Amino acid sequence: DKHDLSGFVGKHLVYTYDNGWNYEIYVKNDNTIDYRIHSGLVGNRWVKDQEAYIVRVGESIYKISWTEPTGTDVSLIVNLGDSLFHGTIFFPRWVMNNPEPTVCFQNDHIPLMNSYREAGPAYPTEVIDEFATITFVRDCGANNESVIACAASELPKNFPDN
Repeated sequence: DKHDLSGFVGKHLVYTYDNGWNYEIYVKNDNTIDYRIHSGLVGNRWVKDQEAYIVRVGESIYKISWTEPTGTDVSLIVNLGDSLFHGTIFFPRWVMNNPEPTVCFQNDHIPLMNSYREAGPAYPTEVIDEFATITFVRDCGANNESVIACAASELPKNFPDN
């Protein structure tokens, strides 16, 4: 059944892009995620309660897609059976130009982001398209507010320490 997000809702995942960029996702429910970026262009950025379109595309392969307040588009592939992760991120020109002003707990700064989104140049878009190694998987149940509750810099040095 393609409409059964059963095996994916509650998923907490750590994974490293072929470019070295390190990222972490928590699938909060059938339309919501939390995430926390640990390194790369926008390292330390993190985000609770991002509306996402979440679907099943294979027995155990799921897709998540969403749009940011910054103008960024994301579409991710998590293959749980084969342990394969694929991410495409379309960033606006100004994020590439100035990544450091997207770096924050976004929830405190959503009108700031909308501001940058209409000033710095939208275009041309940077497509960053990349495979990642899933470094950790876990299930944490639905609506769990405490999976992603601080910045990555606040975590043990270590993280994971499970």
